[PDB]
Amino acid sequence: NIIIGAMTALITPFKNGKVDEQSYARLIKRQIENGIDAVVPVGTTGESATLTWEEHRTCIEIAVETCKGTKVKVLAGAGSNATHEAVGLAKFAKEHGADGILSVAPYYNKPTQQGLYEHYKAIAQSVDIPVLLYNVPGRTGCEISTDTIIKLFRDCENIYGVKEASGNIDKCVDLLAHEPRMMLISGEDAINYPILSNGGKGVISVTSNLLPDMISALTHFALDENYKEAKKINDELYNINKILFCESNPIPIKTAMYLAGLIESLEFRLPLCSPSKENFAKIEEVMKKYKIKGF
Amino acid sequence: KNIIIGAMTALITPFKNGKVDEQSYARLIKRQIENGIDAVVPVGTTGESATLTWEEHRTCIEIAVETCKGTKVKVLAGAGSNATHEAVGLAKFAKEHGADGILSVAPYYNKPTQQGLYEHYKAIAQSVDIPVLLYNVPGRTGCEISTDTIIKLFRDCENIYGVKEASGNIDKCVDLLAHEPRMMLISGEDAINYPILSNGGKGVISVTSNLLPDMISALTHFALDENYKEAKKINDELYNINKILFCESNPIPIKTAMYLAGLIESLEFRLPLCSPSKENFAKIEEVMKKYKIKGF
Ligand SMILES: N[C@@H](CCCC[NH3+])C(=O)O
Ligand SMILES: N[C@@H](CCCC[NH3+])C(=O)O
Repeated sequence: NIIIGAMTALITPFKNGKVDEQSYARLIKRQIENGIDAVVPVGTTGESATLTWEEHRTCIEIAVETCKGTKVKVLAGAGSNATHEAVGLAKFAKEHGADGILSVAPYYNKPTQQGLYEHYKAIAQSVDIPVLLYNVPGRTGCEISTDTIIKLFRDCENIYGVKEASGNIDKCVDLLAHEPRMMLISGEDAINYPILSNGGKGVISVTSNLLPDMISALTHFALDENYKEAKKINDELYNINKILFCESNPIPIKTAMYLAGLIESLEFRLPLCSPSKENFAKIEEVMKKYKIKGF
Repeated sequence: KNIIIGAMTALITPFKNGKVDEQSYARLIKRQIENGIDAVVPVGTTGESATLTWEEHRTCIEIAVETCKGTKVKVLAGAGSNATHEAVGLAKFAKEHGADGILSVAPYYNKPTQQGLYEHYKAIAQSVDIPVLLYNVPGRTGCEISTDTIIKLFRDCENIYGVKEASGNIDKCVDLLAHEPRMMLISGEDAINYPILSNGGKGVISVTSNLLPDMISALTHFALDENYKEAKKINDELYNINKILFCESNPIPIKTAMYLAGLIESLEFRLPLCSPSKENFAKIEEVMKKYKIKGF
């Protein structure tokens, strides 16, 4: 009982300080129409930290209602540095039609490996839908060790894999060599193919917000072991994959979506803000080299 | 500039049956007041601010301002958040409820840019009229408030008067005070309290002061009196306990020490925080033996 394939960490477009819910549904439809397998509402790319609870819940509802009749699954962003908050988000996502949940490792409080095990066990025991771990130590300040990830996969029936955003291909080999039954998901666009070629079964992408057809083609070429095609797209996408992180995600990707005319206003919620005027031109310069799909 | 300096304690938040033990909390603050502590920091990183509800976060601030009232011990209320609107709400509550100042941690997880950090703290400083002390701890937040950003906020905002550094970078400490000697650098790292104070730091926000407030206060006050021989001596004596209090993630070791010292009733954390390992439980207990722990 898995959620795999090409997935998009959806941005959360704002307009006049409010979630633009019409653009939000429209962007998800654009993902559905270009071969995306799942959408991740209210992730790191979705500015989950500055959204209220009612906005976090609304973006989940818009994702589930848009994907009805489609196979874009909804891996609802339900992570938190407080276990009771993460259990509450997991319980909401289940009761409102989400196919699974993405649960980021607790940030700022830096739990121990024992605490991470108990944190995700409480989340996994509160629902009966798949739970995908999310490891990003550069943002959280903590690391879910390989041993902890493997234990959670084997002890909790709904925990089926991990979204790795650590730039450590050695750990990816370590995970699948010792536990080949888990679903390793790439959370780093620049190394999507190396993660997929070693046995990864999907991506949760930032670049797919701008180029969903290319991320989708890459992931599915890799899943069919057509590595000559999968690597080609991964190499061609490297420049945009790196320039989308010249500043902290999701500042560059939202700037690109605005430059592509896909969102109406380049609005962030503080402490996030607009990029520099130099980076504004660099992102626009890199975008001119790629085929950006419309609506 | 209105300042809050000296020896300060990042108060732990004791729980009992899943609720904040408020009688124990006010008793811990009195013990801090009675051992020469100049200010208390409610609901910091040590106070498990991430797992406290909004009502519990507000309650601990209220208890701190009430326990310290009638004394010169100030309340530097923890009011940080990775959401600017959340941090502004916390700053406004602390103001309207008697806090002398606020401690505002750098936004975690979302990693704001240097421009975003400036606008974040500018909005906080303009929302309140009490002193604002920045809090830099890159190992926990994933971002760093650069020296240039800290100095800009200090010079552009009336209420921004310094920073709590928890970065293990004494080079940065020299950088701050060499270019802006009027700021109040506060040590957020117990093991290097004296080196920060000897270069011009004006106080500490301590984890070890929960267990040994008399020693942290004496250390800070020796340094402020330029008695660097006695300040370093205590800093050296405290090195073993200062490091064992971080053998696991704060506040797991300090709460274990407070429990082992009989200062709190139950060794209760709120998930994802939990009790330390068996070996670390013994290591903390062994290091505690070499120190005189004050009672109530
Ligand atoms: N500052 C809080 C807000 C959570 C709102 C719901 N995602 C956090 O990032 O954990
Ligand atoms: N867990 C969230 C919400 C905290 C709310 C105030 N205690 C955070 O760390 O920001």
